[PDB]
Amino acid sequence: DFLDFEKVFSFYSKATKKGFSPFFVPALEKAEEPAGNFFLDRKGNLFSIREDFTKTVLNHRKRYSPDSQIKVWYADFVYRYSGSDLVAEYQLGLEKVPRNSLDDSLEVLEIIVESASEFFEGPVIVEIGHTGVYEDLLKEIPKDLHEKVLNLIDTKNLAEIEFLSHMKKIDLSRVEKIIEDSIYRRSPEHLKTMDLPLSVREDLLSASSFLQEKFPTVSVEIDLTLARTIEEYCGLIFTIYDTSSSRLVAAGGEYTVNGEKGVGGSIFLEGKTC
Amino acid sequence: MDFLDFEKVFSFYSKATKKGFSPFFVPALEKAEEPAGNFFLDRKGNLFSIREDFTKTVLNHRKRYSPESQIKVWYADFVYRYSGSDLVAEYQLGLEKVPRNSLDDSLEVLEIIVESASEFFEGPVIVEIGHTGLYEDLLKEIPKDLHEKVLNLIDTKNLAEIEFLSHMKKIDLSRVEKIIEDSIYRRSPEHLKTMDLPLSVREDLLSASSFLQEKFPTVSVEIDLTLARTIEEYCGLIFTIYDTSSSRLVAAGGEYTVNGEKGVGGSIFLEGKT
Amino acid sequence: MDFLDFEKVFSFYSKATKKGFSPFFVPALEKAEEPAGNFFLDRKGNLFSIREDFTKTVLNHRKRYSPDSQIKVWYADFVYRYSGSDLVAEYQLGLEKVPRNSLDDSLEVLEIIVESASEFFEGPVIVEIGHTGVYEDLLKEIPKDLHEKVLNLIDTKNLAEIEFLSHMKKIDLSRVEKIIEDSIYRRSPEHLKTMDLPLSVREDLLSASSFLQEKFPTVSVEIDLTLARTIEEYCGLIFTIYDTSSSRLVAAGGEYTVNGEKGVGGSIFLEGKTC
Amino acid sequence: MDFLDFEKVFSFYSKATKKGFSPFFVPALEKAEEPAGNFFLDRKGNLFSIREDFTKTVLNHRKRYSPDSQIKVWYADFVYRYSGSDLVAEYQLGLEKVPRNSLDDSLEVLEIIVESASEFFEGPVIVEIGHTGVYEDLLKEIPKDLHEKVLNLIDTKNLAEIEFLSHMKKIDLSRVEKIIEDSIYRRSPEHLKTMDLPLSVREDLLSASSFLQEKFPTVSVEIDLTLARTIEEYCGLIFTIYDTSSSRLVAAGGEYTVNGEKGVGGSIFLEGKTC
Amino acid sequence: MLKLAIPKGRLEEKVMTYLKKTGVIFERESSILREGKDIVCFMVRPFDVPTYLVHGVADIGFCGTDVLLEKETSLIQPFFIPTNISRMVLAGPKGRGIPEGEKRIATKFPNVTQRYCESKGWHCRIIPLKGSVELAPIAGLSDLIVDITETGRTLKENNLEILDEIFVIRTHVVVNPVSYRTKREEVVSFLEKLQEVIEHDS
Amino acid sequence: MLKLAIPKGRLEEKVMTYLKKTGVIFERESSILREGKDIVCFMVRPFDVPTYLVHGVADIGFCGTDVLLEKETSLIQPFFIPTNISRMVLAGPKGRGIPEGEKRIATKFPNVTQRYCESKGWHCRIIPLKGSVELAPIAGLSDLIVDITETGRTLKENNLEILDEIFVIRTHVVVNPVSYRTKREEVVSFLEKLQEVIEHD
Amino acid sequence: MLKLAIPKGRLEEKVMTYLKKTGVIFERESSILREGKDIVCFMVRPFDVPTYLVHGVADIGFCGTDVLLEKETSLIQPFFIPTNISRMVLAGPKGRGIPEGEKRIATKFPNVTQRYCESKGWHCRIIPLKGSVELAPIAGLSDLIVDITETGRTLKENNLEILDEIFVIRTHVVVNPVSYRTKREEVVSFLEKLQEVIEHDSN
Amino acid sequence: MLKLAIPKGRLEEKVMTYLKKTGVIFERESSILREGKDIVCFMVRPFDVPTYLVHGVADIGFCGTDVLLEKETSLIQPFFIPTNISRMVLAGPKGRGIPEGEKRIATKFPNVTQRYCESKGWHCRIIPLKGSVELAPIAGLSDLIVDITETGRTLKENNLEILDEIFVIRTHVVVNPVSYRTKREKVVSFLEKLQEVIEHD
Ligand SMILES: N[C@@H](Cc1c[nH]c[nH+]1)C(=O)O
Ligand SMILES: N[C@@H](Cc1c[nH]c[nH+]1)C(=O)O
Ligand SMILES: N[C@@H](Cc1c[nH]c[nH+]1)C(=O)O
Ligand SMILES: N[C@@H](Cc1c[nH]c[nH+]1)C(=O)O
Ligand SMILES: N[C@@H](Cc1c[nH]c[nH+]1)C(=O)O
Ligand SMILES: N[C@@H](Cc1c[nH]c[nH+]1)C(=O)O
Ligand SMILES: N[C@@H](Cc1c[nH]c[nH+]1)C(=O)O
Ligand SMILES: N[C@@H](Cc1c[nH]c[nH+]1)C(=O)O
Repeated sequence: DFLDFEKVFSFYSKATKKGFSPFFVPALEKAEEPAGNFFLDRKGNLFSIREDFTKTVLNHRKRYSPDSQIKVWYADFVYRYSGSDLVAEYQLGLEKVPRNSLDDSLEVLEIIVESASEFFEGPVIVEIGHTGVYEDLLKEIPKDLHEKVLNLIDTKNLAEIEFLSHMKKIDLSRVEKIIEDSIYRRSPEHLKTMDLPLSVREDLLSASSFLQEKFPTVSVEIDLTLARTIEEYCGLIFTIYDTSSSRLVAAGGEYTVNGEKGVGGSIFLEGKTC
Repeated sequence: MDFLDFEKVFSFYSKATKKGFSPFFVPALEKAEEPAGNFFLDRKGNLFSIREDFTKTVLNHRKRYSPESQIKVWYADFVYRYSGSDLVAEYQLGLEKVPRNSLDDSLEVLEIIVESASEFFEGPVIVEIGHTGLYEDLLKEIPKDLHEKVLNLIDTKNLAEIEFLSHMKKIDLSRVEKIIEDSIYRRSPEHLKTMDLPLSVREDLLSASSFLQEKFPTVSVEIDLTLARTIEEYCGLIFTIYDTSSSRLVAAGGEYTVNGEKGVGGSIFLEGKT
Repeated sequence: MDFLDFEKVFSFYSKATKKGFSPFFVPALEKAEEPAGNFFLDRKGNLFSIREDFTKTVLNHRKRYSPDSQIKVWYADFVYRYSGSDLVAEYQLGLEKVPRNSLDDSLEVLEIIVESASEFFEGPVIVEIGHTGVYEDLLKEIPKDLHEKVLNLIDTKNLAEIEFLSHMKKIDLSRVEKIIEDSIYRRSPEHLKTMDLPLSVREDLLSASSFLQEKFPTVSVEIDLTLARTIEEYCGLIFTIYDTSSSRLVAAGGEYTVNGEKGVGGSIFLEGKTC
Repeated sequence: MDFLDFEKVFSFYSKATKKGFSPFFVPALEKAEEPAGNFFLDRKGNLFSIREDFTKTVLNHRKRYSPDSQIKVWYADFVYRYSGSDLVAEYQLGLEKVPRNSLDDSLEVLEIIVESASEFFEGPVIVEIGHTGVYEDLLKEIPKDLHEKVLNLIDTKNLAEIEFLSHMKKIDLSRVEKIIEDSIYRRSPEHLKTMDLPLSVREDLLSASSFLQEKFPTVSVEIDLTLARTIEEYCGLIFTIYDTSSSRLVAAGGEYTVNGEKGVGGSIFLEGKTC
Repeated sequence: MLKLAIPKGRLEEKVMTYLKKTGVIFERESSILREGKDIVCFMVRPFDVPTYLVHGVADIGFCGTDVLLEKETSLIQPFFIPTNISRMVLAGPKGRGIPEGEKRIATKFPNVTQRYCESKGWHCRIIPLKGSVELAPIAGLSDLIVDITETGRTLKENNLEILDEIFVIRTHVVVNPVSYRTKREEVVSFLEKLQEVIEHDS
Repeated sequence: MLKLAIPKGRLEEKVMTYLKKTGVIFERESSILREGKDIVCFMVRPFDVPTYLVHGVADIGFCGTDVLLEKETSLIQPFFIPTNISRMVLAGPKGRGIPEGEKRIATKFPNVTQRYCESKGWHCRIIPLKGSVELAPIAGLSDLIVDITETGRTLKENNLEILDEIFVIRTHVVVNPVSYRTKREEVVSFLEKLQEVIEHD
Repeated sequence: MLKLAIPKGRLEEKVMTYLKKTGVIFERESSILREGKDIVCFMVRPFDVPTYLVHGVADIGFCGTDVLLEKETSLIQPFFIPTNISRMVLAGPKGRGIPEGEKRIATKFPNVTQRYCESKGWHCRIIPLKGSVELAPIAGLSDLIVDITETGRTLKENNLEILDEIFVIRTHVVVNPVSYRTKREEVVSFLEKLQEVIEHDSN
Repeated sequence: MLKLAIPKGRLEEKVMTYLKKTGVIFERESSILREGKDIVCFMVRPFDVPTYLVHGVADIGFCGTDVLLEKETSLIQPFFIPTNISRMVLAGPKGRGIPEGEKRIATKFPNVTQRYCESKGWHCRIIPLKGSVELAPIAGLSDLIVDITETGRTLKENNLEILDEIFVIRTHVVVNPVSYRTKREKVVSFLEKLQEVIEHD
């Protein structure tokens, strides 16, 4: 039952009406030198496989002439390992580079959320985060230990935060608060009561607002615990889940690779129990 | 930036689904167990095969192994091949219809592909028809140790070498000679009656010829029985399409038998890459 | 730090280049044309085999020479293998004579490997002799597809499954039982006359046992006709050497045929090393 | 069949063990964590490097030791390299000593190699010595932008491109030219007191020359300060030996800097093979 | 519903007793599957807990730091199940120190020890075992072990010394991160109820 | 002095009791070591008996056919310990039989299921588990399992059907092949005592 | 329109003269390019002829069997250009036979000799050269060579013996298969006239 | 004896005439090999000079920067053969710039251009040719070429403009680095004469 792959033409329509050009590359890509996961062949070629669409897009940007503005959409397999098994999953995605504003990222969110909303039946949840916290959190916390708290935040291990709180004698109350709010106060209105830098509040307010106004039937939730995404993203961060099938249906965010900014997102037709 | 004329894929989709062709998308890479020349070795130890032919993929892959019917399908994706020691990829659009119950199934595939060709290419289109049949027939009386080279000779239209062969081997190859000559001077279907072929071969060529010429008076349907090359891969009617405008081979396919089965497919070529 | 008693290598080289064996040193890696078995792929497209069997190696290099040549070599290098999924290597000393013209040729090999082993290892050493010509004679009396199983049982000295096979599938395997039981209780060469054995097999065992016993009065020469898995790889007499001190297998060799071609060879393991 | 003058390995072995080197033998293929140029993949996921340089192998093996180890070792094995897209292998005899306590250690190394070469090779042997310390000095007064270019010119003895640069840039190359000109006309060690050298660099060459020249009357001891190529493999004095009879580079080594310390080594090129 | 992946072994009774004090009834109590009205319990082996969570075949599970780290598992671990303190340690025969040659090590945790070796930049042969790992040194099967310790009785019996403390172990309730959002209401109710009962036991 | 790798679990008691009947006295005992004059007993998990034997670190051991076939291991198998019949079996949910094409199989015995799939012309995804293997089809994880049965209790209690007997399991005493020659008078004299006590029962 | 890939060197004059005898008038010329509204000639090296045809950047070329076999290139071959007999051969120094180790082989034809060495089950180092191949056994660059021979004059003037005849070589006119169809009326007219011209010199 | 690898073609008369002026007497001569009792030269192709010098089958040779760089050969180069200055350049159709992404580049100089592409982070498909490189842009075999130029009339004739200098070219005398130590009395005598001749010109 390949038939889900029709949603691609729908996605293609959304993205072209918004200025997105189709981006299509082979799954294998020749590599100057070995860089992690690779395949070699009997002819002395070394290849990398598509593991990350946005890395692939940025890397093709380097091939092209100076500057190069880029507003593309893709639809293809992304390969990954689980243990030592090569695994593929189809993805529909967007990429814009630079993000000139917030409206660019919001255009990106609009297209991906509108898609998820059509492609999956059953309550959809839009979880929004922001890399720009963390730096606020850690800078009342001793430098060594930063790796630890960040971990505990990602895992939502309130318990062990209370333990470090007592055994090392530092008040971690706002860390405890972010974790707590990610459980009990996920409504955007609780941003008011959260201690964050003006620009993080703002981005969060206008993303939560824009999504709310546009999508009355999707649950727009805030969760600032996704600390692992700290060094792949820089700014707004989002994730979509499908309740009906209980799975992770989409992800993306703002990013900043070697100067200059971008946003991108991706949808996984099915995939992701984790 | 790795643009792909995606309207064409849409248009091909609209033409295929209008006739009950369903989608078919699978990862390009595949797990192999035994090393088969064109393999890839990964850092994990797995050994892979890369998609080189869609009809093989369509057969192995899904085909509901155990009981139950007909599979139509269209696909759009990279097919990979080696040019010398380089890996290159063709983005193909194609159709597979297995089982091949009758010439009707072949004319339905041809109708879609040829319709897509005259729409996508902007300059007189040539639809060349052949039949894998008439080979066992010539060769009939040529000694077995000469079959290989006579087939290559017919493949490359080396009329001079054949006439030299004929004389040096004191063998009548006039029947082979006439076929090469016809492939040059008697390519109009209106010669099929004048041609020495087995009945079932001529009838297939006539019916396909009548229909194509009636439905696509703008294309030029021509008969060419050389192309010995397609026997170790096709079984029955065969076709190729040429765009006189850009001077390329723009499509090919035909009937095949993969053990007791029988199918037809075909592929439009729109993009070389990498 | 990756130390070798190279005195042992020089010594072995003296023993060999006196019997007319000549040195044979080749690269561990060798370019292959087809992805057979354990291969190695290279950043240039090359496939390689890695030296897994010295006789297999010496034998390919003979075939590169196509007027056809009497090879009498000794070697000293790593032989590589897999332990689950890690490549390990054993440092080996060995001989190879192709063609074997007589038992006297096999005895010369034995004499160097045994003498080498009794001087390289502390322990009172055991030379266990076998012969591959025992199995054919043993097998038919016994049903066809009960063969490659009663071989596994011989190999495994599964005397209990044999006695049970002797009843559940009505057949006499009493001479199978005797071979096993001998290999436990009467391994002394002296018992070779007690044994029901094809004539040529018995002459070969008797002359080897004798030869070794007379020349090496401080090694225990014993006779053991199990280890049927040497069948698809050896052809004629077979030997293994154990050190009771290290409690390890220390040497192994034997007669073999490669396409109407008789040779003998023997290896010693000083061994070690992880790749 | 793949003969090797083992009488020469044994000779080398005696020479080395008399001076206290221990044997160093390890497999040709080692595990690697991450990819580093030439590498090999097996059907098991393992990634391997191949022995491309003994001293690098000796060191990346000595690092597996907590207190660090005092290492004094001779080898004797194949070293691998690509010639085109083909794997080739050369059998090398070498020495490696880390720490280098003084010059006496380096000279000890030069004594064995040089003596092995004078015995292993017919035609007059040339032992050409240099020093890495000479280049700091040289480059001190020349722009940074054209350091790498000048060092290549001096390594190629391209006296003409130097002079052309003396004129297109307007620098005193002067000193670089002397060094090239000297490496053709004033190779004799007697000219070392007239060479405009850092006093330390002069002391080491003076002393290595003497020692060699006194102990080796039939060899031609020569000094060549070009060989900028060695500038980041070695740190101190270097040497190369040539055999005039055949016409080849037969031995090479020198002093090097190993993270914290000093070590010396050298090797002899005694036989080339394929794969 | 809510599918739980309970580890068989030392914790089984503890966890299952917490579940009972929570209002859970099963009506299918099999040795390996406790199926209930609004909760099903897979009685799986501890190493396997993570497998069940990451494929989403369970929503909640109970794990030690040791299996989580050994499995590269990346979930949500809100609070612990009380448990005596244990530790993952490197250990070897008394007064032998770390052998420098190629360090031979046995574990039930090849992964954890394969990483430990990388971090110390060692070259080591990992001998995987299923239990009785403290024998390896005594028997000559390894020069070293990496295994769990609590009191250090087993270690002093087998004349082993702690040569290093790698990490300390605690038993976590763990949650698959998607069902924490998809079945959020269910999860949070059950997790509050669970946590309230652990709390009764001061 | 010979060393024995004895397997912890439903075998420990049987083998230990036989040893006691042989007249073995232990002197020093831990949960893991049994050490008497002339004999030491390494108390180990059943899968690791081959690894204690293969490595020359124990002279004698006791395994079932399952552990022996899951480790490619090479060793002498003189006689067996009498044991209630059990077999390795391929299984899957009741009725539904063998849904093929792509086959996913959960086991405690990866090696045994590999070798099994191959010798069936099968393309299959092995899921290793440490136990509760019978549970995988109910959950999302596999379509089939391979595991050990004796009563049929467990399979029918979880609505699973034997789909193929792979092999009957018996437990063997096994000897280090080397130490069979290097210590044979002591190995044979011990093994003779053991054999006579089991035979007598 | 018709693009011809013409092989510079030995065949140039013969072909160009065939072209003239056919009606071709150029009106525009250089070392490299000869045009003439209806016809273009690319003056290329013989080795590159298939690479021009195979990519369909020229429609008709002229080639020896040697370059066709060197580039695993298959394209339509209607008739031959008549020339003197030549053979691709194996050769080594006079009466010294085949060396028994890893054989060193020099050649302009690395792909042909790689295939020869396999088919003969051989271990060989291939040293590519661009010419003067008959040195190399003399110089010590190689044990053997694979080269072209016609008489044997060059082989013997340098003390070499033929040791194996690999294949005999003829000169083909070749056509780019797709343009055989896209521009067939033109191709056939040209080939028809060209074949007439080769039967009025009488070959 | 000294063996020289002499480049056939453009430089062939220039060098041979320099040799004449040094007293070099050949007794045997052939299109391909020229032998004197003390000096023999191999008349080989210019690209093949370095491969005669690397294997030490010749002691001295004469070749350009282009060949020296195209084979990554490092041998000694004492002084030059006087010649008109030329440069390896990148060229393409006039005005047509540089295509983004996949650059097809035709050249007789595969390595140099492969290296050049690496240096500018280019993805480029390289089409090796044996000559008449300036075709290909027209023809559409390539978008771009990497070729040698001096006067520029060849590129101008074919409507190509230069897009980048890669390196300036000179021709050198080159010496096998071992032959120089190993028979230096002779190499140095010969080079000295060789230089004296060139200076007089
Ligand atoms: N940190 C462990 C749990 C833990 C840490 N400390 C105690 N327990 C984990 O990754 O789940
Ligand atoms: N806030 C809870 C975490 C939790 C949410 N749901 C259940 N537990 C605590 O005190 O740790
Ligand atoms: N002894 C037979 C039966 C068996 C195997 N394992 C246990 N019993 C065998 O070789 O397999
Ligand atoms: N390996 C011997 C062991 C034995 C003891 N007693 C009798 N047999 C065998 O089974 O025959
Ligand atoms: N491939 C060509 C080459 C040839 C053969 N004979 C002359 N030329 C053919 O076989 O027709
Ligand atoms: N392949 C054809 C080409 C041709 C001949 N005449 C005109 N065109 C043949 O030789 O018959
Ligand atoms: N081989 C010389 C060629 C050269 C330099 N400058 C001009 N030409 C070099 O690159 O150094
Ligand atoms: N090989 C020296 C020879 C020489 C220099 N000057 C005169 N002769 C060089 O070319 O630099």
